[PDB]
Amino acid sequence: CTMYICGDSTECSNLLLQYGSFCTQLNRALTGIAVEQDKNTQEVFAQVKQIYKTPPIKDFGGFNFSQILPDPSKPSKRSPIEDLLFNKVQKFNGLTVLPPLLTDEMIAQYTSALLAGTITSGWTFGAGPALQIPFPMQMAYRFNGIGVTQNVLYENQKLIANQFNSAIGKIQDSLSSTPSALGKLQDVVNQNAQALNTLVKQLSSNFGAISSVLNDILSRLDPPEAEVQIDRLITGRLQSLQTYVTQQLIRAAEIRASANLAATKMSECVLGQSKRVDFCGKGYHLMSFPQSAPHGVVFLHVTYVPAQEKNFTTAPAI
Amino acid sequence: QDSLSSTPSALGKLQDVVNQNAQALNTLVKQLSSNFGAISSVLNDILSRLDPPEAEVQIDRLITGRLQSLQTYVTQQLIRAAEIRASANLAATKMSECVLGQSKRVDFCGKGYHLMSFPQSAPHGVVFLHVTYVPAQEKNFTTAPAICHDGKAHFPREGVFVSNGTHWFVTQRNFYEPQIITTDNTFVSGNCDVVIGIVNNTVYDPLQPEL
Amino acid sequence: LSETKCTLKSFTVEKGIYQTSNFRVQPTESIVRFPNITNLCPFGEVFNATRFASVYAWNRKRISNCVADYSVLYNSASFSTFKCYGVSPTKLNDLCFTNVYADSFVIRGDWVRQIAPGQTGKIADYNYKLPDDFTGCVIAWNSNNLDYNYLYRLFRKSNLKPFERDISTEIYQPLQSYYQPYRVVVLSFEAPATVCGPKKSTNLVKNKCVNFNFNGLTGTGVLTESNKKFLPFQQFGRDIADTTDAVRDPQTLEILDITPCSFGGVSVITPGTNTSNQVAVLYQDVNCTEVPNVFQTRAGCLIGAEHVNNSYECDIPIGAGICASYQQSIIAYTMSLGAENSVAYSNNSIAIPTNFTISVTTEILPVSMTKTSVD
Ligand SMILES: *[C@@H]1O[C@H](CO)[C@@H](O[C@@H]2O[C@H](CO)[C@@H](O)[C@H](O)[C@H]2NC(C)=O)[C@H](O)[C@H]1NC(C)=O
Ligand SMILES: *[C@@H]1O[C@H](CO)[C@@H](O[C@@H]2O[C@H](CO)[C@@H](O)[C@H](O)[C@H]2NC(C)=O)[C@H](O)[C@H]1NC(C)=O
Ligand SMILES: *[C@@H]1O[C@H](CO)[C@@H](O)[C@H](O)[C@H]1NC(C)=O
Ligand SMILES: *[C@@H]1O[C@H](CO)[C@@H](O)[C@H](O)[C@H]1NC(C)=O
Ligand SMILES: *[C@@H]1O[C@H](CO)[C@@H](O)[C@H](O)[C@H]1NC(C)=O
Ligand SMILES: *[C@@H]1O[C@H](CO)[C@@H](O)[C@H](O)[C@H]1NC(C)=O
Ligand SMILES: *[C@@H]1O[C@H](CO)[C@@H](O)[C@H](O)[C@H]1NC(C)=O
Ligand SMILES: *[C@@H]1O[C@H](CO)[C@@H](O)[C@H](O)[C@H]1NC(C)=O
Ligand SMILES: *[C@@H]1O[C@H](CO)[C@@H](O)[C@H](O)[C@H]1NC(C)=O
Ligand SMILES: *[C@@H]1O[C@H](CO)[C@@H](O)[C@H](O)[C@H]1NC(C)=O
Ligand SMILES: *[C@@H]1O[C@H](CO)[C@@H](O)[C@H](O)[C@H]1NC(C)=O
Ligand SMILES: *[C@@H]1O[C@H](CO)[C@@H](O)[C@H](O)[C@H]1NC(C)=O
Repeated sequence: CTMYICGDSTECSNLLLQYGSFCTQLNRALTGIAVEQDKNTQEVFAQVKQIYKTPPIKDFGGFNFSQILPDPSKPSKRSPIEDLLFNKVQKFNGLTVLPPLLTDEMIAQYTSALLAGTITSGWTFGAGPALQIPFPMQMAYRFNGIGVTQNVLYENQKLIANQFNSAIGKIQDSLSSTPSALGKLQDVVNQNAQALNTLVKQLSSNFGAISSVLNDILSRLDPPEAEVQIDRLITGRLQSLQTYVTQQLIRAAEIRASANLAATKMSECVLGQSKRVDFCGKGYHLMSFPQSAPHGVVFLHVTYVPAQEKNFTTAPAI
Repeated sequence: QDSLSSTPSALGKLQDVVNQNAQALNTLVKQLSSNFGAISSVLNDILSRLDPPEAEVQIDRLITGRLQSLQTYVTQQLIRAAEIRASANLAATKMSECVLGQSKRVDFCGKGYHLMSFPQSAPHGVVFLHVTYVPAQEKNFTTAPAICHDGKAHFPREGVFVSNGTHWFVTQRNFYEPQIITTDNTFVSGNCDVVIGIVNNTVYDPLQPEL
Repeated sequence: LSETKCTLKSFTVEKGIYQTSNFRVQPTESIVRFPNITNLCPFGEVFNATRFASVYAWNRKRISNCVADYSVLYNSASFSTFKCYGVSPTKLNDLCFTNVYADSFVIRGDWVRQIAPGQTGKIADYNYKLPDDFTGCVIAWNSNNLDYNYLYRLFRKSNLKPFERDISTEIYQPLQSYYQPYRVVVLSFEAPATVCGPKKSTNLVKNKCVNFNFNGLTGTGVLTESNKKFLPFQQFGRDIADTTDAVRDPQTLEILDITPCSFGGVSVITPGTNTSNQVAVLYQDVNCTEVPNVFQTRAGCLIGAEHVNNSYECDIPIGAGICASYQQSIIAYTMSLGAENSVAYSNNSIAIPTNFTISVTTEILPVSMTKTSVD
């Protein structure tokens, strides 16, 4: 606050003190937002007690997860899909940026653990200890969970695995063809960048003063006159900063709500099978897989959709 | 009870609300000590010295500063109130779904499988005690998707087929309780040629031993 | 630690990281650079003139390509009025101007008050007007011990614009003869500087934090050679905050980039004061070679904490995967995300619980807030 308004001017700083604690309040409000942002990330991704690893041999009965699992031949251990998502998405005026507590690699590691968990132990790891189960048997349980008998899975296992594998391949191709797909994440980035540029540009406004520059005021006027011109700049700059902080608090609340929803989906779509309609996508939910993204999370929802219906005559009883 | 009595930070979520509002009020009061460019922060000291044409100028500065300080306070309370409202709505949802029923939502009513919950009153808030079932002491078993018997594929009605190394049993999924595989706990669908990983065993029909 | 205690208005400090101050590099010296100009400005040609013009037809002298020393007039004891607007009469020698204009005329003592910005009256409106946004100094003196028929405009269809000189003599449907005589000179202060006050130059210093004055432009920062392709007429560049980020040296015509001196937030890492009074200090986004157990992180330079290879659960967060804790002394480490677990996955292997436990856990939610009311 002090630097934004007064720079390194002593005369301005002493006048700024006449306004009490406004700078303390503004610095505090922004600090609170910064802390929340790490809390939001932790609530969404750090939901696993242990860091689970996949087996050396990826035998899941025909189900291919290579596009969602980490690619071992890459500096970032990111999956092919995560790598795509990441590629696609002031300082001298007192405006700085603090780093996240959890780095991109650390977030990718949490995601990897969640994927290893759901692939090898289904939903058991989200409730208690991870209990291994053959992947095709896990899928059979998920079919029972949507009102379809388990023999439907086993008698069509090659077909189901092939449709699954095809659908995943189409996610990567779909994202690579649609620049607007990540607009939800880009909008957050653009809104905050715009807010900071607006805040900096306000330093060019004189607010009724002879000049927008404190050094030009001080090099020309004596204190009884200089203070008048400075007072106008303090009022204008303090108002501009207060506007910025208020907007960040409102925007932060929206982000918090999104993070809470993302955390809920992680628990109910990834660590279990949901019965909530359209909570984990259209169709009957089978399972979900998280992917890390810049400032956010992407969920791949796997659902069962009925097809090729036929007309039959019915009756309530025989 | 022993856990709460040993951990002062346990109620930090409720204490934080109390501390934030207390801080906001103290900040608002302290602003009354600021002159905002005026000769004095005290209106009575301005009025006892200056005549109206001069006194009003000094008062104008104090009004502007004090009104701005109060507007800042109210704006912050509206934003904070919205956060509290969201928490209260979540608490109300948990009361309905965790206390007045049994939830199937993962981690909505705590870790593990939800059995039931009990509310407790707290200062400016609610505390929920969530009672859950947590699986323990798991054992390694050999499994199969189906049993092959007399040319037919048998699947479990409710459980999973397991082997202890010499014999096949059917058991419920969340608690080991092996039972003899019979026609009353399996169903038949198709032949033994389609299912991958089907094994050969005997499915007992509880009729012929008496008939 | 004392700084943290004062910041928090308490004699005790809880475990955590607090921002208490700001790091800033101070300047070592002052670099002053002015154009090399040798001759003095012809102010005397206006002030010690034999004859001054009538107020209706005031004269204008342009002052250019010179050194303007205004202390000779300020301290000169002769004037009755020496009033500056927008500038201070004792700081004029530290200023540079695009141009200086010296306007001169004869008035009666009762009009002296009209030679000012924001005025009305027969002189202010029909003979000699200054703008409300006036920058310059009005200098006047009693000249009745020196000195004829001087004229002023009495009638006109409309008022004059600032610095307008109407010397026509059309009939009004205009001039009248002029209680002591006063002589008035108005110095109006108006790109590369053309007129500068006496201010000596110093040697140019680069790659250091310095104060500076380049042809009247002041600020604090580090000067380096610029690679900016300035056009032959450009003297300085500007940023989005309208600050100067490059200047043309007025003597060598070298373009210099201006980078503000290093600064950043300062935060104190501390265990509660109930356990220890030891602290570690983080200089946010500051390089450890600029700051003067020194650990350079992405968050900033962390001094006082011992870096270790052992990864622990995070206690006091620093940022970018780094946390600190008290273990005694303060240490820094990369935080653990938890223990690893390899699940014994196989196409025919299942794990089934043979027992269970009943667990009770606690969840705490805020419901309400204090109902305050402010009159
Ligand atoms: C799992 O799927 C990947 C594709 O997502 C398979 O890798 C591709 O294999 C084809 C040949 O059939 C190559 O032309 C592609 O260039 C490969 N792509 C990549 C990214 O490697 C992989 O072989 C499949 N694994 C199994 C066991 O079926
Ligand atoms: C159910 O739908 C699937 C998907 O369309 C059918 O499988 C396709 O059958 C055609 C014709 O033989 C093949 O050319 C495709 O390659 C198959 N797709 C896949 C993914 O294998 C399946 O035959 C349909 N089953 C019934 C009973 O209609
Ligand atoms: C059922 O019959 C109606 C005609 O009454 C027809 O429009 C509809 O498409 C048929 N549905 C199916 C699944 O064949
Ligand atoms: C199952 O066997 C694996 C070895 O392949 C072992 O690591 C694991 O702990 C065993 N699990 C149980 C529940 O005994
Ligand atoms: C499997 O269970 C049967 C029946 O209780 C028992 O007779 C047999 O010895 C057990 N086999 C093994 C390997 O424990
Ligand atoms: C399991 O893997 C083994 C190879 O280790 C293979 O021989 C066996 O047929 C597979 N069983 C199933 C059900 O896939
Ligand atoms: C089951 O027994 C039949 C003979 O009746 C044999 O052809 C088949 O391969 C056996 N299957 C298994 C899994 O042992
Ligand atoms: C004019 O001459 C007088 C008398 O010598 C001197 O005091 C004054 O400084 C001169 N003023 C100017 C503008 O040269
Ligand atoms: C003026 O200064 C410049 C830059 O230092 C120098 O190149 C030039 O020779 C100087 N000229 C005079 C007249 O002193
Ligand atoms: C300080 O530490 C001691 C020893 O653990 C503890 O008994 C005491 O309650 C602590 N005091 C405070 C204010 O935390
Ligand atoms: C700090 O400065 C040194 C040069 O002395 C440089 O090599 C190093 O990379 C810099 N580190 C950071 C974090 O800027
Ligand atoms: C940490 O390990 C590195 C090797 O990767 C070693 O050079 C360094 O001295 C070690 N530091 C400590 C405190 O053990």
